[PDB]
Amino acid sequence: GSSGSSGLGTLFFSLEYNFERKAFVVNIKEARGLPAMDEQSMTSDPYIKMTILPEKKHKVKTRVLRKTLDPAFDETFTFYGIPYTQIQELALHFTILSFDRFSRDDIIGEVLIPLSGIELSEGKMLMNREIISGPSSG
Repeated sequence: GSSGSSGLGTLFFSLEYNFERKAFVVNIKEARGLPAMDEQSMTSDPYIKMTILPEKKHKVKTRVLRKTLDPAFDETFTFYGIPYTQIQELALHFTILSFDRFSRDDIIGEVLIPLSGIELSEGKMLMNREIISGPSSG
């Protein structure tokens, strides 16, 4: 058992659709307030995992920073085939894990952003999400 543990920073990102080429673009900004994992210099190499839900096909992840509770990947992935109209049936699953050799899977938190309703038509929009202990009563 346990009780007491603050952290789970935030996750910044901006969705974008290559309307020109009718394509999807999921840019992953940076994450602030990342809880340290390594017990060396009070730091870690966290990384946000990208996934196009539900499909979950197009699987991509953002570069794995090196020692930084506030890494900035500001990555971007393109995708073609999306009829756009399906965007409302998509969802970017941002998993805030923590990599540190020895194959370590420490999901700091789980983030989800259902494009179901979102309007990218206008253009690119900035969005943020809070990192908590899974989507369980919150």
